Formats: sequence, structure tokens, C-alpha cells
Amino acid sequence: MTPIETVTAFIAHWNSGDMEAMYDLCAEDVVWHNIPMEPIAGKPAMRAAVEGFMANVSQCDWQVHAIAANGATVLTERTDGFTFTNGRRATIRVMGTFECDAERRIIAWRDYFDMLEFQREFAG
Amino acid sequence: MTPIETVTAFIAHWNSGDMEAMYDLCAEDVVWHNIPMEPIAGKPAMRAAVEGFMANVSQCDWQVHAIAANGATVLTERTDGFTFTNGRRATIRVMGTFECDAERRIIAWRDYFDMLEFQREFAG
Repeated sequence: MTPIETVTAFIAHWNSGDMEAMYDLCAEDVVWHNIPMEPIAGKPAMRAAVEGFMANVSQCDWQVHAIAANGATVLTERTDGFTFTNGRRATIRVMGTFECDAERRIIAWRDYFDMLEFQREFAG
Repeated sequence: MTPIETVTAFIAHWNSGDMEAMYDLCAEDVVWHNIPMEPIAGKPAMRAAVEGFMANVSQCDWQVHAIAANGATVLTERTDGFTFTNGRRATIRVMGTFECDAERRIIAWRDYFDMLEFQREFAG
């Protein structure tokens, strides 16, 4: 896949719940950084952090409004929707930068959003 | 001027303090939206908001880490530095989406960041 296709597919896997296909697009040394929080270094740590983040989440519906690339660096503007375990839904407005390597695996993922918007929806 | 050249110049004007050149790159009905805040609609409201935001700011130093365009849309990953009246400096991590018309007038500017990171640095 091209860099833009890789990020599009990554988002599609979050949306379908195919988490193994999602991890397969990431490098072993991937850094996942939600900007207001501590970065997560490496695929094993990513797996553990995802498990925690998704504990009360049944479905994702992340919508890409804009995507653009400069070589291997792909930028996005999105609305990330979630359905929680009880069926309530929420959205968080986010922009993200993805860096790919030469084999088009994701080596860095940095998401930018308001921590207050996040805390409101993920509390309780 | 291409969309990417237009946005690059726009950021350069923030960095030089040439605010009139900055306004000149925008459409009359430009929307400026710091995502955690109310959008600012139109050039007159932009001028007023800028005057307020910059009251205690002596200099801007905004660094673009990544920039990518897809037609009329330009996406950015930045660290926006500020020097306040007493010489204190601060930085805020931000991603921004810019939209242009076909004549490359800036019609929308949406910046994504953590309100807590902003409030920390701009309080007092």
C-alpha cells in the first residue's frame, strides 16, 4: 500500500474491530502518542494500552475529513466516534500525524485533541 | 502561489509580526477556529481576536514540523512558541487544517491542541 492507503486501512481496521490487522500495519518499535498523555513505546506496550483504552468501548467510528501526505508522513483531520459498552455514543475532534517507514509500516502516530473533550466523554 | 506556499507565507507573517500581510492572505468570510473555543467568523472578528490574544505577547515563533497538501487543503504539525511581555517563553503543541479557495484565499483555519496546555501558559 501507499502511505495514504496505509493510514486509510489502519482507520478502517479500528472501525471494523480487526485489531490484529491494525497492529500488523505498525512497526515493532511504533510510538503511539496521544499528545496530552505519556507516549507508548513499542508494539507490546501499545497492545496493553489499547486493551485499557478499549475496556469500556464496543465500537469505533472514526471519520477522516482530510488526509494529505508529504512522502512517508501522512496528516489527518478526523472526528473519532466511539460507542461505549452501554450503547452511549460520543465523538472527539482530532488531528493526527502518522510516520511510515520504507516498507510502509507505521512507526509513529501522534494525535492532537483537547484533553477536556476527551475527559468529558471517557469519565466513568 | 500554491496552497502550501500560501500557508507557509501565512506562518511566516505570524513569525515576523506582519499581521496586515497575514490578514491579506484571508478571505473576508474566513473562519478561524481554535477547536476548544468558539469559532471566529470573518476578517473583522479575526482582527479583534488577534488584538486580544496578542495583548501580552511580544513575539511569535511558530515552527512547522510537517506540512502536506491535498488540493486546496493544507495540514500542519507545529510547535507554536510565544514570548510574553516580561520575556517569559512558552510553547504549545498544535496541528492545524487550512482550506483555500481556487485563487488560494484562506477560507478556514482550524487548530487542534490541548486546552489545558494552552490555559497553563496563557493564564495571568
